Amino acid sequence: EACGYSDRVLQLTLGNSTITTQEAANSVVAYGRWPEYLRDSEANPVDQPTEPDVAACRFYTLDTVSWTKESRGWWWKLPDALRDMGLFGQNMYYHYLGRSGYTVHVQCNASKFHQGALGVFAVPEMCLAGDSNTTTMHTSYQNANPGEKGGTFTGTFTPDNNQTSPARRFCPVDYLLGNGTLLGNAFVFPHQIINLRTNNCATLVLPYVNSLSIDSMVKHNNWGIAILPLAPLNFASESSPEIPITLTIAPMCCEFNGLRNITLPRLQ
Amino acid sequence: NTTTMHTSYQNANPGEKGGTFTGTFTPDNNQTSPARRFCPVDYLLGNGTLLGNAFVFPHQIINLRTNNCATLVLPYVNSLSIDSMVKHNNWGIAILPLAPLNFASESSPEIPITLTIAPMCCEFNGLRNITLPRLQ
Amino acid sequence: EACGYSDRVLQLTLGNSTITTQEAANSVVAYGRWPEYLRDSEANPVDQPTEPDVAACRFYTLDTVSWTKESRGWWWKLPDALRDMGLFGQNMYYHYLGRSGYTVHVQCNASKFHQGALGVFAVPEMCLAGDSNTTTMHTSYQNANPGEKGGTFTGTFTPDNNQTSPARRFCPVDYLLGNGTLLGNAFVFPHQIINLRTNNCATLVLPYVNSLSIDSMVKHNNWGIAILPLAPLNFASESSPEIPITLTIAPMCCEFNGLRNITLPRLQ
Amino acid sequence: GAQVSSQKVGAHESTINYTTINYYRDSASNAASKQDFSQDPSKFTEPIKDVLIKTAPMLN
Amino acid sequence: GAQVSSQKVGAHESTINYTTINYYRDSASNAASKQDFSQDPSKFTEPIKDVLIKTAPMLN
Amino acid sequence: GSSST
Amino acid sequence: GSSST
Amino acid sequence: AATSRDALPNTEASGPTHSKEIPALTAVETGATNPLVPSDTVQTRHVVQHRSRSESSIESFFARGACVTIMTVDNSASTTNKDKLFAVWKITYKDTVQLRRKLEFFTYSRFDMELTFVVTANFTETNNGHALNQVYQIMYIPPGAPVPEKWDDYTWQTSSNPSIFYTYGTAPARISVPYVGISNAYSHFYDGFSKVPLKDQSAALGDSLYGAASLNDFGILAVRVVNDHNPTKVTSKIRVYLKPKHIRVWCPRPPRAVAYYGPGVDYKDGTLTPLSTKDLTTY
Amino acid sequence: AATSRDALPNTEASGPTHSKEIPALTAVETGATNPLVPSDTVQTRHVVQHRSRSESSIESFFARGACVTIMTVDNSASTTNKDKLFAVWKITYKDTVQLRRKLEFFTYSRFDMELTFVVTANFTETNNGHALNQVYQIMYIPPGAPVPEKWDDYTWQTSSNPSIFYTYGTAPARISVPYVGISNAYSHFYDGFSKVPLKDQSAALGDSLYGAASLNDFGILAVRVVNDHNPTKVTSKIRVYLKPKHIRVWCPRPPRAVAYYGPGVDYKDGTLTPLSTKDLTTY
Amino acid sequence: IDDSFTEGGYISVFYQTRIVVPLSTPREMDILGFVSACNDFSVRLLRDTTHIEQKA
Ligand SMILES: CCCCCCCCCCCCC/C=C\[C@H](O)[C@H](N)CO
Ligand SMILES: CCCCCCCCCCCCC/C=C\[C@H](O)[C@H](N)CO
Ligand SMILES: *C(=O)CCCCCCCCCCCCC
Ligand SMILES: *C(=O)CCCCCCCCCCCCC
Repeated sequence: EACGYSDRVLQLTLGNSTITTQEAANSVVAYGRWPEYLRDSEANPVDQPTEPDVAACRFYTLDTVSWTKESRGWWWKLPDALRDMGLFGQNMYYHYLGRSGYTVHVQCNASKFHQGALGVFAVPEMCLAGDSNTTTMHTSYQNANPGEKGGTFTGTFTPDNNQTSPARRFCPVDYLLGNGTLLGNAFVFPHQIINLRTNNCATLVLPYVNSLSIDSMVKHNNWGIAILPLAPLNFASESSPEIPITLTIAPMCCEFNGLRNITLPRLQ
Repeated sequence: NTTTMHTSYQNANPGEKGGTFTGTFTPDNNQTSPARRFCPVDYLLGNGTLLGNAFVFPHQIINLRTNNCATLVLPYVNSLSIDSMVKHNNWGIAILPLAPLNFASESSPEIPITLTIAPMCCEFNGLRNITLPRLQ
Repeated sequence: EACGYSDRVLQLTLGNSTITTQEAANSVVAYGRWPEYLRDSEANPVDQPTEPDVAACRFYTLDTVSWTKESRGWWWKLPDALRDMGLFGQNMYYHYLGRSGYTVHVQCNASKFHQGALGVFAVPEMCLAGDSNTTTMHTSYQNANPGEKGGTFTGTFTPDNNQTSPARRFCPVDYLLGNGTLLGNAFVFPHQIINLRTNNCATLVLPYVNSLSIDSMVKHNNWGIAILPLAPLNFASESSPEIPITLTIAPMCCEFNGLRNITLPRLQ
Repeated sequence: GAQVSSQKVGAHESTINYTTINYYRDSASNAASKQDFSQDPSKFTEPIKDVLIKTAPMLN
Repeated sequence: GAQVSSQKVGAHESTINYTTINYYRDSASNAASKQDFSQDPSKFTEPIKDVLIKTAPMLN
Repeated sequence: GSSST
Repeated sequence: GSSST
Repeated sequence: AATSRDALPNTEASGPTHSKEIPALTAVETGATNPLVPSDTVQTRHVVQHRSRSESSIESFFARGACVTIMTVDNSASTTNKDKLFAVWKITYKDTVQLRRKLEFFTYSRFDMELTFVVTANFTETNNGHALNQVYQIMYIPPGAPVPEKWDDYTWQTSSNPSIFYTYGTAPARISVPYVGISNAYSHFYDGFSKVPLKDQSAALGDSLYGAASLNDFGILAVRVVNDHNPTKVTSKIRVYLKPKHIRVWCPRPPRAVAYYGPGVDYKDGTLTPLSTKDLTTY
Repeated sequence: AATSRDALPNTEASGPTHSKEIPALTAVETGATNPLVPSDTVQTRHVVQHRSRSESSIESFFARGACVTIMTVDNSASTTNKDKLFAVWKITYKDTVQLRRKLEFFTYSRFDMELTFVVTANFTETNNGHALNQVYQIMYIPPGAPVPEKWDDYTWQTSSNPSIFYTYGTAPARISVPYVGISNAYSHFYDGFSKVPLKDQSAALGDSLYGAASLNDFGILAVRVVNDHNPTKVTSKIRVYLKPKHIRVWCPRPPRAVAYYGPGVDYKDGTLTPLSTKDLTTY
Repeated sequence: IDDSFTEGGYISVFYQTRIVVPLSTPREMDILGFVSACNDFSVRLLRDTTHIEQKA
């Protein structure tokens, strides 16, 4: 626009929180669907829902991770990554059922002399593969659900051989997208790329997606966020460059059904 | 009786257990480490005014021959539209035996009292990190 | 504009002079008032005014100063800084009375690898403090009026102790804006900032401001220009960076009353 | 020559009014009316030549 | 700006009136009118949810 | 002028 | 007579 | 539209009764007071009631000036171990008891404040030496403004604080103040604290007085004799009278039954027996 | 047409946002302040705003009398080495500091001046001998009129100068003065000199004070006790209070941050550190 | 004035990611901060300041 408006410069405001960016590459709305509340014609639990509105639909910033030449990739699950985030987490553990959409904003700036590219993928039902070749489907709840720290990808499959006390964790191999399918095809999932010469962030607006209108947020993750270095970090001639990656995520249109006492999960 | 307005936050705020009234004023004399709690005398309504006049406050009486409950619907009342719930209490619930418990000829009768309370039309402003109060 | 017009790219033309800039941060019109000639309803001396128009209302460039890591700041007074500038100065010293507005254009370019920020303030009646703690209001005419060289600010008040032959000059301390008030508040005066990453110039259009419609230009200065490093100069890792600062100023709508022989002031 | 104006009534017990009569020829002798006007801060807060649209980039 | 109101005449010697003029801009400076209203005690004397009919059993 | 209550 | 503001 | 000076309801004549209508039977458990009138339980005549409740309207009940403090000042030569006496008072209605008790029939109030100042002076020492007529300065120092440390320091310039220069022997001084509360009403009772004690904080650091809200609720009056000192000593007292004009009140309370013991609702041992002996069946 | 006592704008309710509109990003280099309101960066509710800026209008900000000087006079027998004391004061607001600081938030002003005079007297010596009620003459001597050399000389006739004969113990005296400036506004700051030093002239001859314009800007007040002297000595002080009524101001300035040091903008060594220690990351 | 009952809360600034510079660039820099009132801002009860005095 002749009054300055740009595809690269955005402001997002949800609740008492604002994000600004001056180097965006537009933003994505997954499958073209904006988040919505559950409609009466698709409703299922009959009790009055709880809708925390601004108390939970606001931007929460997770722990910042670090991108280096040796980084193979990072992953998070939703709602799991937000389980300890203010009143969203509270509302989640007090109710049997919950549904929510999200604005996911991945942040990573550098300089005109750095280079590298992160593929940021939002995957519905991001089932990841386990570490065992003696057993299948055995990743424990605790290891499946890292909370805000997320997990990481590896370039090597390495099977857990301790049969006495199995690790029971995922072993998500990067070129296999951690699930036995080729990473080059992950672009059919809603995504953006942070290519440092072009942009310093990715913004994905995710609808609630599920085979049900509402479900157990504590038992089930609807979305997975996978971030992988499509082109590796590089800077000047430094052998060991580093730049930070920060995730800020906001729940949108979340509602909860089936209120009782609070869930106290076994997380370790 | 050596200090005024000195009941601590912790003792002022018992949470759900509440506190009790006493028939006797008994002054805290440990000046080294003061109790810092209330000493609410029943016939003085715990505040220096006569209990017989407490009926000007919104009330009901549970007289066992007549009824087994009291129901009070309370509006938000304050000199402000909204305030710090953690610093300030808007309402006090005081329950006192106007006529004492008695049963048949038992020397030691007992009956339970249960409080069930529901918030109504509550709204909150000024969201941040959670308050973690010093309660003990 | 879709035909290229930018807030950052300007051309100013007064008389036979043009200034171009490609890195402006818009321009300021002090108190929203553009310069004007004296109106009949506010007039006071009754003789026909002299209005030199393009002969004096043109851009004059003062001596360039140098900004370094040790620079505390610079100041100038108007009309004093222009007293020897072509026919403006001539018209000024031939008449008892004179009034004038100004376009002030401060120039300072560097590089995308330099950093620093100059606050450029136009102050109406910029009275500065003296060097003495035995006497007040004793700065001499000569020291009050440096002409185009201007004066400078200091980070330290240092009292003149020679009582036999007092220096009789100002001792303008930078964080006190040279006048006993805090520099952080100088932004209530009409101003711009030259922040080297953003812009390479400041442009202030100043109306004639005074408690009179017209006055003695030789006895009285209407405006003060104060330039102070809000954030210090820095470049790469050089210990001793330097970049130049140039002032170009144009009188606007100036008129003079009370013509006689020329004033020959004692300036040294 | 009486001037009748309204009070802005703060704590309350229609418009309440008050009366004023000037007793002297010189306006300097008069009390202050306190019937003052406000103005926009712009000449100090937005003294720029090109009007600022706050949703737009300030620099373009 | 004069305000004319009636007195409630107690001992007697038509309506007798009295006059009031406010001399100041601030309503706080004004005297008290004493022209006050009354209200029903109900919010304190009958604060019950279901209206009480006094000839009827209070409990039914 | 005059109010009459 | 009277002004009314 | 019913006014405070309107007459109360007429007694309507009423005759004998024999019905299922039971006005006299009721049930105070409900929390209600039985709205009866004499014709509900006895036979009445018609009476045209002239009486009104005019003098017990909230305004009329409070429409009096009450003494809230006495301030002492002198006009003596300041000398190395003792200075000329000026007085400082934190504005409150709780230093005396009568207005406090009346206000405390209610939980919250709004009103304009009328302050009247009665000033009296006397000689304290025997010398027949005289004094000339004193002028007093009553300065209102709102919370935040500099409090005077000396009878003659810079704060008595009052460029912004309101001051009254009162001349001795003239009419008692008087000013009005609007409702100046920072809340929508004045709180006669505040069941709370001005600080939340946090766990991650020391107890000392989270501590505050029970029932106190702003420390300096309304500020200070500072009073001085403006005159320089005489050879003879004169002491003066400034009695402050408070009247609440244009007043509104909310939430009624039982009145104070035992002696006040400080600014809070606290009571002292030994003062807790307001009621006297009287036998149940003795008129 | 917007008045000082009008309520400020309502907060309009506003929801979530995701657009190219960037209120929060700006550029202070331009010299402008970003005109934001809470609904620009957070979600808001609708609020009906009742608050007004009435008390901070220029008039309301200045609508107070401030002490600008104290004049001392006596009523003593004039004797060969010392005469009866009358006082002389050059009118100014710069002898005290509080009104000066308020006026100096601005470069120029116009106003009508209200001068109120508070007068106080006392005995200075021990004798029990008395004095009768004093009348004071406050004469305004405009620049050019003859200044009194003696408490009783011809100038106190005042055929043309305005005088106030004040009676002791009566209400404080008060007069008003129009805007009397010789310019279109009063200059709180004058960056200049009253003389141009010419080269063909000696330095002494072209010299003048920095920042001073007319030497006797506004003239003098001369005050005397009109009474003849008593056997006993009485000293009096006349405190002068200045209020700017009907005021207008131009060109705002940062307020005085370090102690005043004379009538100019000069500052003293040792007074230049107004700010106190506080750590960057300490609340 | 500082008063617990009318306390306003906390302003703070943090690094979201980090400042990144290329080579040949200063690794340290300043930010400056400014405060101003919005259009809904007002004050009342005039009083003398403590920011100026006149000892003697
Ligand atoms: C020159 C004299 C000026 C006097 C100015 C006094 C201004 C302060 C008015 C104070 C208002 C006090 C109101 C009474 C107390 C409060 O109701 C309760 N303690 C709770 O807020
Ligand atoms: C019988 C009493 C008569 C008193 C008459 C006083 C007349 C003089 C009024 C003086 C006006 C003083 C205005 C204040 C100062 C100036 O603003 C600045 N220093 C610059 O012009
Ligand atoms: C306009 O003023 C016409 C009405 C007159 C009303 C009564 C005036 C009250 C006394 C004023 C005396 C004159 C003061 C110099
Ligand atoms: C309305 O008031 C119009 C009639 C005026 C009647 C005479 C007023 C009496 C004097 C009041 C003086 C003003 C007080 C500030």
